[PDB]
Amino acid sequence: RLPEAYVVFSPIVDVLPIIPVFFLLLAFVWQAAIGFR
Amino acid sequence: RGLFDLVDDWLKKDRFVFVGWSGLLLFPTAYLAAGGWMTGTTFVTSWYTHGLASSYLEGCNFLTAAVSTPANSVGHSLLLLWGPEAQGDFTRWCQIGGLWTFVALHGAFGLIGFCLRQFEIARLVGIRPYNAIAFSGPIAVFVSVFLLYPLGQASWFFAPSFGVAAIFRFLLFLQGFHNWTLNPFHMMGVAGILGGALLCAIHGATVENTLFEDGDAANTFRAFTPTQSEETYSMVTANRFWSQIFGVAFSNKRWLHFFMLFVPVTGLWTSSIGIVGLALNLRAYDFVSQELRAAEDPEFETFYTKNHLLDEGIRAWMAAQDQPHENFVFPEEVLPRGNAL
Amino acid sequence: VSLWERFCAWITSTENRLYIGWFGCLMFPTLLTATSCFIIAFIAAPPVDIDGIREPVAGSLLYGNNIISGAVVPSSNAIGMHFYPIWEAASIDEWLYNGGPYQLIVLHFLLGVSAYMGREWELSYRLGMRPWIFVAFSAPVAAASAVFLVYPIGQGSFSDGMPLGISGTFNFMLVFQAEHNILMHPFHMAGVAGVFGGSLFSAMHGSLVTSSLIRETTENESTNYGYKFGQEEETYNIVAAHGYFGRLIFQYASFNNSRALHFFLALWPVVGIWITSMGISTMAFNLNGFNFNQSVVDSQGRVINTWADILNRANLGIEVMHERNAHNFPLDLA
Amino acid sequence: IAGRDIESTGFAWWSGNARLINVSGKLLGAHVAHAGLMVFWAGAMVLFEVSHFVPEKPTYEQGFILIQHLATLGYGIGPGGEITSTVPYFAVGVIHLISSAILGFGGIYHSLLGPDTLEESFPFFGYDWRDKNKMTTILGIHLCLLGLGSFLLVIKAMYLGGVYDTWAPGGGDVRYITTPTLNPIVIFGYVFRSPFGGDGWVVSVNNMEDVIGGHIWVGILCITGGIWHIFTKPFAWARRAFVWSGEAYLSYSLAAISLMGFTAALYSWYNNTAYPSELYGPTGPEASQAQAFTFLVRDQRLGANVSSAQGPTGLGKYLMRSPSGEIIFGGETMRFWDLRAPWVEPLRGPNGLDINKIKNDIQPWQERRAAEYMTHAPLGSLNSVGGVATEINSVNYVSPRSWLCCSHFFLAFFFLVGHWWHSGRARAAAAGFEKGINRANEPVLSMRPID
Amino acid sequence: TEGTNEWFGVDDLRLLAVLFLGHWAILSLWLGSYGDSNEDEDFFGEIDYSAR
Amino acid sequence: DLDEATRTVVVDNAGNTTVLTPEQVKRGKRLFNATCGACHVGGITKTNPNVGLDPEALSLATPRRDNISALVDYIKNPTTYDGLESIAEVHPSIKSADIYPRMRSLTDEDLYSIAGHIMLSPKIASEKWGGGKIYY
Amino acid sequence: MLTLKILVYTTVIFFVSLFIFGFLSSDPSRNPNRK
Ligand code: CLA
Ligand code: CLA
Ligand code: CLA
Ligand SMILES: CCCCCCCCCCCCCCCC(=O)OC[C@H](COP(=O)(O)OC[C@@H](O)CO)OC(=O)CCCCCCCCCCCCCCC
Ligand SMILES: CC1=C(/C=C/C(C)=C/C=C/C(C)=C/C=C/C=C(C)/C=C/C=C(C)/C=C/C2=C(C)CCCC2(C)C)C(C)(C)CCC1
Ligand SMILES: CC1=C(/C=C/C(C)=C/C=C/C(C)=C/C=C/C=C(C)/C=C/C=C(C)/C=C/C2=C(C)CCCC2(C)C)C(C)(C)CCC1
Ligand code: OEX
Ligand SMILES: [Fe+2]
Repeated sequence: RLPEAYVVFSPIVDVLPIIPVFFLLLAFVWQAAIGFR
Repeated sequence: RGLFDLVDDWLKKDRFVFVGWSGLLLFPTAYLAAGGWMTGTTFVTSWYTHGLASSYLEGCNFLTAAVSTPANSVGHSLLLLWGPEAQGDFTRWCQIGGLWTFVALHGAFGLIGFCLRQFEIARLVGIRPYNAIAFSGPIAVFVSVFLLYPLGQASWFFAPSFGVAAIFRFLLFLQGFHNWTLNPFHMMGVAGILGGALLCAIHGATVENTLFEDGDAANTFRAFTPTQSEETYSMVTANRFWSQIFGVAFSNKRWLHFFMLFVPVTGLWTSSIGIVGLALNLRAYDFVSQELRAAEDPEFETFYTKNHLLDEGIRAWMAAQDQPHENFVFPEEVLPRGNAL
Repeated sequence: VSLWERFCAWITSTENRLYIGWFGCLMFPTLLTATSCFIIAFIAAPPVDIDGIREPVAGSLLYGNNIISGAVVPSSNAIGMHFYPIWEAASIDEWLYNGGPYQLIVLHFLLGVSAYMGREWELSYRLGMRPWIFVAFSAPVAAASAVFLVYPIGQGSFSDGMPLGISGTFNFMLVFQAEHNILMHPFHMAGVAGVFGGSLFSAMHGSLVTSSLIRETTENESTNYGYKFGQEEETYNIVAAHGYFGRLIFQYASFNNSRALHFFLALWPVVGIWITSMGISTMAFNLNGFNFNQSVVDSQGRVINTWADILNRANLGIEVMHERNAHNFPLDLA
Repeated sequence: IAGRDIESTGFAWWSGNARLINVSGKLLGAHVAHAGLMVFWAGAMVLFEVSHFVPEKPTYEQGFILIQHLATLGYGIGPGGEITSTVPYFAVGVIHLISSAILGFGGIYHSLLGPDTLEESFPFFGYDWRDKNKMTTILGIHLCLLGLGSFLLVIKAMYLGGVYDTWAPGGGDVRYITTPTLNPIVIFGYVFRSPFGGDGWVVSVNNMEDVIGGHIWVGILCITGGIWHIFTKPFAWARRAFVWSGEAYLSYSLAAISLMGFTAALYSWYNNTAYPSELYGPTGPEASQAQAFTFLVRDQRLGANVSSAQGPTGLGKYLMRSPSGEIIFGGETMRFWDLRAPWVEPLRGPNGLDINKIKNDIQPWQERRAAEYMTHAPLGSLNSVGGVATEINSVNYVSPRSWLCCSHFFLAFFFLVGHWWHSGRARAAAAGFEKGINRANEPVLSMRPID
Repeated sequence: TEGTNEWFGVDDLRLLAVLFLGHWAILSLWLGSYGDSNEDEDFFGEIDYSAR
Repeated sequence: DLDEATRTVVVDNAGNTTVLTPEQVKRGKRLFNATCGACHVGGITKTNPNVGLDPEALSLATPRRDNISALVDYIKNPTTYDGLESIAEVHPSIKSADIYPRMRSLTDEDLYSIAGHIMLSPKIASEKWGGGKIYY
Repeated sequence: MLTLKILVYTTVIFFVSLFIFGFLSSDPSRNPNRK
């Protein structure tokens, strides 16, 4: 796994590759809040 | 005025969902076919009929869940809840496979009630009834598969179960045992389904590419008010396009849109005629001139005789687990294997 | 004035009977050679070693076939992926034995269909049309290149390519089922929804136009003669067919816009066949469909069967019987 | 709000980034933000691939795709494909993660506070799409970087540590490329081969001297052609053939990126040199030959003459002869007779598989390799169970080759569709009829009779 | 000899003279109109309508 | 329904029977699929189909291999089927565990549970274990 | 067989050269808009 000074953050790193999908959904959420205009 | 007129005026009232006279046959029977399927794929097992698992309680996902056909010992019983098999008990009715006939029968009276819905709305709006006649296509596939196919066979057991992978075995059961792809009625049905998908992909892409300029915006979806009398695409241009690309082309919008009705629906009627001929086991199994020759000449091989050896594998390997009622105990040494497989 | 300008003016003329164009410079020589070799190889062609085991499979009409069983046989397992033209064959008899004309037809087909597609673009440019009919034709070009080109690449041989016939098609579909489990793969699922949906919205749109036609004929003559060609009046009450489907399901599920309606007819099949043709492509490289065999167990651990286990026993029957002599080792790696 | 609704532009919300064609600051901030996402994924994926690393299983059984690119560079890899350290993989995934927070800030600065057009304030960076001197300069600046980026592979493979050669004598190990191949008859020998079987157009580079010697010529071309397009201007024939607009340049790239998309998806299926089988698992062709070699060893121990062992079809059960004359393995594996692998090439000769060397010299590391590559063949499923399509659910393996050859191949068709959409519109936006046919002037009506 | 790594499948020397005389025989046709034109005349369009 | 009579497996060459605790049958499956199951999936052997993990085939080996103590014996020292010579150089083992990186971290209880899985699986599935594709 | 082979490379790069020098022949300007 990660080096010993970094084994603490092993849950947070598991979420990290998902985060680029969340930018695709952030566009539509932003288009909803702007009212699609 | 009378009592019939008040009821006639109430059902045909403009409301959220149009009820009409036909809604008394549709809305009770369609609600119970759909709810009988959602219940049967969630809770009711197939452990006693088929010897499978076909529920969400039993770990199956959306794909491997089904409402399954009853046992072969039931025969063609209607399996009424009050009947001689179930005798009023709900729990023993579900284990015999009573929900499957509950779905199929109340579903068959949903498709009756939905096609009557299309005659009733067309008479009130005042249009020609071609939706109700094109919907007769899908009626001829439900009836001649979910109803007329197990009636000609041994029981309801040989019918398609209402589940995603349970249709998929019915596709594989019909090749090994019936040679369904060789049947010219499927061949005229594939020509209508792939032909019907062809026509909407062309008519979709030719209308959308001969549009007129009706606005300054780059979006062309905005430039159409529904009540306008000017046509929205150049028919003369689209004819001139396909007359030079493909060589021949429609010059008639009335003939075009009728031809988009004829091609998908006829593929459901011609394929429905053949599956009635497989209830009687009148299959197009072999070309005897190919079979008499391959017997006398042990060198003559076609692709066609290659498909029979693929069907011996379907007829032998799955039929042990397919039909647990018949108790096929095959030895290892009768099952046709190939070399080193 | 020049000879080239008087040739470019003719080859890009829309005043020809059939538009030739610059893609027709390599559409017409390709597809006429794929045609003229197909008619000869379907009618009169000797048997072909397909399995590479020197067991020649007859596929033509003169060797005792019909329309259904006759087929242009794919090339040998001995050749495999190698390019095998006529001049690299040392005789035509050695060419026709080893599956010659399958590569001549297919390679001149995929060039001619990818040029027929660009030709649909070109005439749309010279006629003033918006251009994208050729994007809708990308969906059968994706599917033709999937079973003739991409699937022989990832499996490493043209012998696994699709036989040019009718019974050869069903030899292709069943063997593809046992080795790849296409029915459980979600891209065949997304294109069965593409053509069941496609034939739905075809017959659903074609009925609502034909339902709402305007009176322009008598009851003696044909319905179709109420459309004069090139007229500017609309030939059906579109408000009528909107109020019908607005009551048949409910109000808000109906397209009042005929442009957005005629776009959804082009979206649904074409997206369904793009996705499907990238199902054969990802299953050309042995990334198969789902496999739920022995997935449901009791607490004791005994395997409880599902419908996928019954589907598996149909796949095991085709797997142990396809190419019944070509195998020598326990696993069909090819 | 002006510029950000359909009343001002004419584009709907779903085709909303098409509003960025004729603004330059918003467009620059968009390209540097998506570049911030490409970096950010690769940093965050490698940290995800490090935290799930186990030294017990091999590198390909654990289902990784990015820490096997760095092992081809040679970081943390030992002899024979054994990853040792996994502290340098942590270091790379942080630099490609911190840097995306800077490229992230450029995407949020240049697209939310930057000027809409750079041509007003910044005359070096400002441009126009119709200009042809500036666009070849933008092409020229960004080609000299692709020249320099190709020499970083060459500097690293000759000076800074070396790269992983799987053909390295004595076993696969990090090897300095001492003498790369600089012969244009050999290097451009690949680029003009047949793409079919046996030749295998650019996939078939089979040693690291042609790889590292080849990336030299790429750096030579991309710098001279980078300087060529900075100085010059497009010729007479090049100005007549193209469309000089904004979307037309985008549909030029989408055609070429699809070429690179298919080719990287076909490297990963066949090539075992840039993609070592010790790291990515055995190829499609390699696992077909490892089966026939394993049962060759198995029945040779039973005292069976494997050369004269007549097969059931009449061919060779074990050794047969290829259609060019070479001694190969028999079965359905006769199609993959071009399989050149570092564990079978010890048994080659001029003729092929040397029968004297099979009868006498089979080394037990080859038996440990062919049995490893039989059981980890690239045959999988989407729920990640291995084996054939009818295998039961016990193993958890899909080869990383089958993920790369089915996803970059998946994209490379849709980017070919992007060449078709974006060039159909750009050629018709240049001509004026992308909005539809004019009702007053229809071009078909002013033509000949139809026939 | 199929799987030889030879440029464009040019096995014999005679096939080159076929390739060179194919591209050039149409190139010389093309230069009869689009050749011998001014290589120094520009435009600020997206598309040029200069001459024949 | 994992009764302790069903979890009771034979432990020595004489024939004593001990029971497997429920963590042994669970780690016994995870370790077997991760380590051994690449070739010994479901009891068959991919690279040598003659020598399987059948309870018939384990019994006919020249040292009897049905026991837990006999299977962990095989893992630390794999002889052939007739037991004359060693094939530790090609089968993964503990003795030859420098070449195989997969077996450098295995304790005594870990091999005790893997051999527990090989022995307790024919008692769960009687004919599926090592029956080939006929009994899938 | 090396006489047929000569005939094919004539026919291929005849039509390929008509394709290549077709779009170099000021092909964007051949539209119904202007010229
Ligand atoms: C790759 C993804 C991507 C990117 C980089 C952009 C970028 C952009 N889009 Mg866009 N868009 C996208 C996808 C994307 N789009 C998709 C998928 C759709 C379809 C729904 C749209 C639809 C769309 C429309 C309809 C419009 C744009 C517009 C714009 C531009 C200006 C936005 C603006 O000023 O409003 C202000 C923006 C906001 C208030 C959003 C705030 C959200 C913040 C920035 C998120 C930051 C989170 C991040 C983790 C923080 C990091 C900080 C750093 C310090 C670490 C901008 C360049 C507009 C345009 O054309 O401008 C002229 C416009 O009209 N987009
Ligand atoms: C390709 C990316 C790109 C481009 C073309 C621009 C272009 C521009 N930026 Mg911008 N910017 C970018 C990325 C980019 N930026 C990023 C990533 C950030 C976040 C750090 C910023 C943050 C930023 C701010 C905060 C400001 C600008 C400003 C400007 C404008 C003037 C810059 C200047 O003074 O030039 C001359 C500048 C220099 C000569 C300094 C260069 C120093 C760098 C470190 C050299 C780069 C090293 C090397 C080439 C990169 C290698 C890494 C590579 C492999 C990725 C100009 C239009 C300014 C502006 O518009 O004014 C309002 C401004 O205030 N930018
Ligand atoms: C990212 C890569 C890239 C891109 C997009 C471009 C883009 C462009 N280049 Mg460029 N170029 C690049 C890299 C790139 N270049 C590199 C790395 C080099 C160095 C080798 C060159 C060398 C170069 C030259 C020498 C020329 C261009 C030209 C062009 C323009 C388009 C012509 C074209 O594509 O015809 C595609 C055509 C072919 C693939 C085949 C052409 C066959 C030639 C014409 C036969 C004549 C022989 C000739 C002397 C070359 C000998 C090689 C061989 C063919 C015999 C366009 C602006 C042309 C231009 O307008 O100059 C400004 C031009 O004349 N480029
Ligand atoms: C290299 C490419 C050059 C183009 C290749 C040419 C091939 C084109 C095929 C010609 C279609 C001829 C059928 C006549 C049909 C005929 O003449 O119809 C003529 C009809 C014109 O209708 P109008 O609008 O003129 O009719 C108005 C009223 O008068 C209705 O009666 O055009 C169509 O509707 C055809 C569209 C569907 C086209 C159907 C094609 C089905 C494919 C062919 C199936 C047979 C293949 C069998 C092979 C064994
Ligand atoms: C059977 C029966 C019955 C009953 C009936 C009923 C009443 C039922 C109902 C039922 C129902 C009626 C059901 C329902 C169900 C539902 C469900 C369960 C759904 C689900 C859903 C889902 C899961 C989906 C998903 C999604 C979402 C959410 C969003 C996105 C998209 C998607 C599609 C993915 C009775 C009593 C008569 C008796 C006899 C028998
Ligand atoms: C690294 C490396 C290497 C190298 C590489 C190289 C050296 C490359 C080259 C590359 C190249 C050398 C490429 C080329 C390409 C080309 C192309 C692809 C082209 C295209 C073209 C076009 C696209 C055109 C078009 C057109 C036409 C046809 C007509 C008119 C119009 C136009 C102009 C548009 C090697 C192999 C050693 C190995 C591995 C490593
Ligand atoms: O060639 Mn036609 O089928 Ca594709 O898997 Mn392997 O290879 Mn053969 O066996 Mn199964
Ligand atoms: Fe329509």
